[PDB]
Amino acid sequence: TPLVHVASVEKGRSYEDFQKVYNAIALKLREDDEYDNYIGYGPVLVRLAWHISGTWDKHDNTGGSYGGTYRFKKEFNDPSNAGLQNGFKFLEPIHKEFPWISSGDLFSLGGVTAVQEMQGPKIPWRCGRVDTPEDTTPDNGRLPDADKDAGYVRTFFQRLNMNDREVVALMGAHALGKTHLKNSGYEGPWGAANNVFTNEFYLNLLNEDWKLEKNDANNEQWDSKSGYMMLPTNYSLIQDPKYLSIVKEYANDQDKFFKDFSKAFEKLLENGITFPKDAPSPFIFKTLEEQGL
Ligand code: HEM
Repeated sequence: TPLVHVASVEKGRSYEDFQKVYNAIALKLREDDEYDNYIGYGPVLVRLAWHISGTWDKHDNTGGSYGGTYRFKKEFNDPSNAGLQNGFKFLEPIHKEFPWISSGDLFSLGGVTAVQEMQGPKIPWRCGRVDTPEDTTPDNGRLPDADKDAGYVRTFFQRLNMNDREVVALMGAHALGKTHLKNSGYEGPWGAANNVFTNEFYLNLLNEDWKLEKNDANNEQWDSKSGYMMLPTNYSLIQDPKYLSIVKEYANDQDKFFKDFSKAFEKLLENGITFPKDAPSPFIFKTLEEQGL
C-alpha cells in the first residue's frame, strides 16, 4: 500500500566509519568559515537536512530523507529549496571521499554535525537510508510557506506527525543563519548569535519590539529595532496560546529546549523509515573538540 522503506546498513560499515564522515564535515565547517559573511555553512546544512526530510507525507509514506532524492533535478530546483545548492556543493567533496555512504545518510548527517559543532545538543543518528530512483522524487510544493498563521503551521506539521511541542522546538532552529532576499524574498538575521545554537529565537520573539513592514520583494516581515527579522510564520507562535506557553518555557529553560529539539530533530530525520530489530542502535557522534581534533 504505502511504500515501505526499510533501513539497510551500508555494507560492512560500523560506528567508526560514520564518525569519520562526521569529522570530515566538521573539519570542513571549521575551515570554510567565510561563507555568507562569516556565518559558515552550519545553518545551511541544517536547513538542508530539514528540506530533504520535510517532504514526508504520513498518508502514503512518500518523501522524507530515505531516498536522497534531492540529488534529482526536480527536487533540487524546487523554488522552496533555493539556496540549498550551497550546502550541496559543500558536501560533494566529502561524498567523493566516502563514496559508500548513501545520499540520504550524508544529507542528514550534515545537519546533526552542524548542530553539534555549533554547540547544540547531541542528536542520535541512525544509518541506513538507501538511494531511490529518480521516479521516487516527490513533486514540488510539499515545503511550507512563510506568510501564514499558526493554524497553517499546526495543520502543515501534522502531515509530518509533529505535535505542538515538536513544532515549537523545531522552530528554534531559526536562531541560526538568516533570510536572503534572492533566495526567499525575505531579508535579515533572526538575532545576534547566528552560528551558535542557543534559545535566542524564543527570547527575541518575547523581548523585541516588532514592527510589521514590507520588504524590497514586497513581502511582509516583522522587523525589530535591533535590526532582526521574523517571518510571519515565526511570529504566529506568539499569536497562539498553546504555542506561546511553549515559547515561554524555552525562553526560560535552554536545557529543556535542547532536549525537546534533539528528539524532534531525530524524529524529523527518521520519518518514513522502518528500522529492523537487528539494526544498530542510534549513534551519538563525538565533536571535534571531544576528540581533541
Ligand atoms: C513553517 C516552517 C518553516 C518555514 C516557513 C521556514 C522558512 C524559512 C525561510 C523562508 C528561510 C530563509 C532562506 C533564505 O532566504 O536563504 C529559512 C531559513 C532557515 N530555516 Fe526555515 N523555515 C521553517 C522551518 C524550519 C525548520 C523546521 C528548520 C530546522 C529545524 C529550519 C531551519 C532553517 C535555517 C537554519 C535557516 C537559515 C539558513 C541560512 O542561513 O541559509 N526552518 N526558513
